Amino acid sequence: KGEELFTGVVPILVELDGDVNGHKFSVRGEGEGDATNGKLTLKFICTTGKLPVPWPTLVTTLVLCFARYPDHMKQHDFFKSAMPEGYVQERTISFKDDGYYKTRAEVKFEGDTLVNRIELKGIDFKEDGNILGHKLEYNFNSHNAYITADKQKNGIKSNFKIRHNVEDGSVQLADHYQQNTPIGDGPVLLPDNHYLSTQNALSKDPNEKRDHMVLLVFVTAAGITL
Repeated sequence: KGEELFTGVVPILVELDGDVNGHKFSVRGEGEGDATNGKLTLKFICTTGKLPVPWPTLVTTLVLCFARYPDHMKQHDFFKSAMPEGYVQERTISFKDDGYYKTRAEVKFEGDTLVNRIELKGIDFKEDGNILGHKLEYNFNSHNAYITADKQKNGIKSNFKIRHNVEDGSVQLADHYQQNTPIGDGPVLLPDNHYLSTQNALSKDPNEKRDHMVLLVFVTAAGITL
């Protein structure tokens, strides 16, 4: 019955408290999600000043319950099925030849707003690497994220690799491990193997003075026939 909460446009709040090689920061984002179209429209603000990492490295951390699942795949939508109680999403992001992110987030309804509250910790980054050295382009490539059921924990797992464009023409790989577990006790939908096709577009607000990122996302599920 959780899917009924996403038939219209839903406001979103995202809050992230981060710590990368000791550099603390906070990010606040607001916008709306349209699950029927698989669309996200958000604006994120660094409320502590300058962001110590490039904005593209936070995109995957900064609400898969807004993915557009086809009609023949509705029975495989774990993320909506756990709502409104929500789910915990935990990740390890390992940047090739550099440090790693450890994240824990809670995604659930607070009132009528879908809220994603995240804690991030970054360890073992190189000072002149592509991340702390701010050598990544302000863009994003389209990707596919593969979903697998975790029936022993009543949740799901996801694994994928993000390709970050580097300003010198090279590519910075970021390997992603993900696990999700429901917060409540109600029944959830445990899916067969499938993937989420995701596209992102990064831009800036010409009137915004704070360090920020304007983000439009399109997420669609695929990989199951019938």
